[PDB]
Amino acid sequence: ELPEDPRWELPRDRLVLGKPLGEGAFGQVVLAEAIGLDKPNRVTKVAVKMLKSDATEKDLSDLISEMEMMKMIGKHKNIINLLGACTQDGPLYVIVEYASKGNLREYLQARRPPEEQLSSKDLVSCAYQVARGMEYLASKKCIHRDLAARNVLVTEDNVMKIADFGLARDIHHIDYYKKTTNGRLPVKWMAPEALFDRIYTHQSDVWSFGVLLWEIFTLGGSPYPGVPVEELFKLLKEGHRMDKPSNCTNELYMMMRDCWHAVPSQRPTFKQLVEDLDRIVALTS
Ligand SMILES: Cn1cc(-c2cnc3cnn(S(=O)(=O)c4cnc5ccc(Cl)nn45)c3c2)cn1
Repeated sequence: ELPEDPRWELPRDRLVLGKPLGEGAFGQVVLAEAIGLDKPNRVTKVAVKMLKSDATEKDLSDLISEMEMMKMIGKHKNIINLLGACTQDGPLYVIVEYASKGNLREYLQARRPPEEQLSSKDLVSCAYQVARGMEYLASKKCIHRDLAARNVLVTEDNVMKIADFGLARDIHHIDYYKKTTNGRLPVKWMAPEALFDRIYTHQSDVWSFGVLLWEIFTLGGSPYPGVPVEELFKLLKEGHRMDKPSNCTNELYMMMRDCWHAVPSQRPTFKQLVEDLDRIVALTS
């Protein structure tokens, strides 16, 4: 039913399927070992995405689109890269790079003081990598639409990788009240113009990066804790802006505030942010 693509196909018997990964939150995803991706007698830990049992024609369409998006966008150090696929004679498998330390929010929380604590340079370095991944995605004209620490994955070598940048999402079907599996409301990462007017741009992604920065320097803090949807609307209509996190230089809080500029055109680009974080890293102890 699915067209062959020898650029990416891997025979099913090269994939030893392992434990479920996301508890279901991010689609049907399992750890797996791939024999001879590159090198034919080496195994590589990878993550594999497939369709659930009760999956519609629309569900299959979506997974294909995401795979094809990964094909077009090309490779970068700081994004989750496509590695291969099994599309013939069985269920669609999309093989992607595996991030053994989980998402950036959990990785930060697991390293709060009362597992080793992260230095100031480590935290600014985390932000630089995430902005590098976003700079690359933007240069390829990709808009994430849901950039947050929960969608940054951390590899065994502490490499930050943006995840889920290729998902198919009908923005006019978002459940504003729907909560993450952690209990937070994704609307708290959306730029006002995206939330109120359904207008998604590279500039709204930069707003979301500002919130992500706030997550880094609170070591996994929760934005607007206790604030339900309707009151978030009020706070944004009134121009509310989160407070400076403790142990956060005034410079890095100005970056946050600059990302949260009321006027989208006045926010910095990811290209700008990368240049600035690069400089700030070189100057952090
Ligand atoms: C399609 N795709 C799947 C992975 C992938 C790679 N390595 C791991 C390790 N754990 N998990 S995870 O439990 O499912 C999880 C925890 N937080 C998140 C946020 C976003 C996503 Cl996609 N998954 N996730 C992984 C998922 C990359 N691309």
